[PDB]
Amino acid sequence: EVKLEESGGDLVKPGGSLKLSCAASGFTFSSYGMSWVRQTPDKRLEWVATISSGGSYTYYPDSVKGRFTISRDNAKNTLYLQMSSLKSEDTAMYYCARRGFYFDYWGQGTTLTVSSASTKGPSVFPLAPSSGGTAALGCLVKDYFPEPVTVSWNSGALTSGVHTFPAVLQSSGLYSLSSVVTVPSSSLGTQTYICNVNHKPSNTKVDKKVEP
Amino acid sequence: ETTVTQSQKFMSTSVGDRVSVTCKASQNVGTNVAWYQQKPGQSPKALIYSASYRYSGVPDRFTGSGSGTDFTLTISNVQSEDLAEYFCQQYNSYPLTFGQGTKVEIKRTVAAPSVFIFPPSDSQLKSGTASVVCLLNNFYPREAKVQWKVDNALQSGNSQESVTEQDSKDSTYSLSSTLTLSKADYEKHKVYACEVTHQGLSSPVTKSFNRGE
Repeated sequence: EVKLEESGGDLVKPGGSLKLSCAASGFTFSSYGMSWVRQTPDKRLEWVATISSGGSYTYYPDSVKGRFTISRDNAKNTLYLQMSSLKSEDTAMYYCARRGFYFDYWGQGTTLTVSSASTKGPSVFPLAPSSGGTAALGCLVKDYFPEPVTVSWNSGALTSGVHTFPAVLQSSGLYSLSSVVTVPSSSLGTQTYICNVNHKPSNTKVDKKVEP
Repeated sequence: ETTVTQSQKFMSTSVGDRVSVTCKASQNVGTNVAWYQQKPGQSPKALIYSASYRYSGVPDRFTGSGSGTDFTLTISNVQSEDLAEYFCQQYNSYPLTFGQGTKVEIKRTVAAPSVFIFPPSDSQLKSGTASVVCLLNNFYPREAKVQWKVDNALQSGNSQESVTEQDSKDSTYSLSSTLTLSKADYEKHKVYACEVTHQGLSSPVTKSFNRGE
């Protein structure tokens, strides 16, 4: 019943600033310390800030001291991370976490990309399907920046047999990936298959119906 | 600053067996060590605190041991759903620090890939590029050879492979190989073939199409 939901991640220029938010629910927020932990592209985890339950004590590692400020609003049940003087090494997925020493609940994460490059939304192309039984179909999600994109099928209702591949960085400096699913081949003419692509940094949403 | 080190980048086990993951702190941390499980595409989930305590809802098959500097996470009765990265973390002092993670991998029986090929969509060619996608679905083990032939000419350098993590339910991999051509090069040839070699196949399987048909 404990939930932590982060928001605010974006692409930001080197030297810029960004404020992340974390909305807590399902526990007495004011009775716990709260923390932020980030995960870099190499998948290492780095603790970056802790605040006491009442907000009076805060703790930071040397890598972010004076650039990052953790704060909370107990009336609103929200935690914040104010980030400034952003550096290339700050690029990461940032996790809201409950408690100040070990972390018994984690949020879903919000992503920061520190970059002077421009954001670009993806182009989405069908991967058309079609003995028988099992057909394969999917979507090619091409030429976006930065990561990540999220891909669902039929607005999250089709999950069985879905494989969304890791993005690959192309020479153009843009990312590409495919998402595929295997379905019963007998349903292709009646059952509808739509891939839903969300690229938050460019505020682009694309739904592609994939037809035989 | 107190560090924690995980020397095993990977650990492999089979369903029903056990696996142990080590974690070494650079100085005495008492029992102030936690373990986390991170399944593909998910945030970390808490498993163990104070070296050996299990949260409510964590099965008893997850155990932790150690005090001082040497800590061990042991997963007994391993399930396919345990495919994940496992991290230790010390909290005897700030700064709080994490190990680099150990990926627990699941051995299973051989499963041949199901192979599919997808021509470039008409939508895509309109912009001067052609992506041809070959899909290898639900196979094990990871080793797989994919060869692109264009009018029987072997391609090399102009394709990229991406692989999923082992599936939480059946422990298989899936892989995409994407051949990227200029539209002008794509229109210069007819037969596009993806050939797949794998332990589960008696001999290589080929999926192909003729551009324009």
